[PDB]
Amino acid sequence: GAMAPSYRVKRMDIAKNDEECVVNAANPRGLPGDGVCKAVYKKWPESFKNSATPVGTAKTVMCGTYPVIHAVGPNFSNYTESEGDRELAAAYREVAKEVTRLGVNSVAIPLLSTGVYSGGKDRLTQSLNHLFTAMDSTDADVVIYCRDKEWEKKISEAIQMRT
Ligand SMILES: COc1ccc(C(=O)NCC(N)=O)cc1
Ligand SMILES: COc1ccc(C(=O)NCC(N)=O)cc1
Ligand SMILES: [Cl-]
Repeated sequence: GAMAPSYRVKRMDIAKNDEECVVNAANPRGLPGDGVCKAVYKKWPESFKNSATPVGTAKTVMCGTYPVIHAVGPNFSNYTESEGDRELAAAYREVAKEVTRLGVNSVAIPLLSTGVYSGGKDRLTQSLNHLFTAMDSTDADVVIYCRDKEWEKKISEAIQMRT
């Protein structure tokens, strides 16, 4: 584990992370996709061998020795608010289990069920709170990667608020 487990946020490409493993904002089918998923495919294409996994789950595939944890958040276009919220919480709980199993001291993580899986709603607070609920009991350093200036500030404030 990290000596003093922390949360940090950066606004940059998660494919250029400085952590011991990465979480992909994957689709259920292991397709290259667009956005974060496509950046992850371009950087670690070998990690998309049998990466397909259902909504609300996480499936780790090695690229060399670098673990890619494919986490499938619900697409709120398709899910009800109630069912989508349940599946989004579940995906993050599966990420925490994989991060623990891998024995890593750090993980790069994007906010799941945002952007094209958001159903046209700002889900920063909903997604980040489910991330915290799952990761708080882990001792990995967590580095959250985002792609929005207003989000970077809010995530940073939310981290600093808990101390
Ligand atoms: C390729 O990774 C990234 C990483 C971050 C961004 C981003 O912050 N866009 C919004 C802005 N430029 O205000 C875009 C792409
Ligand atoms: C009002 O609807 C939305 C819908 C989606 C977003 C969103 O996820 N932004 C961050 C990103 N990285 O794409 C923000 C607002
Ligand atoms: Cl997404």
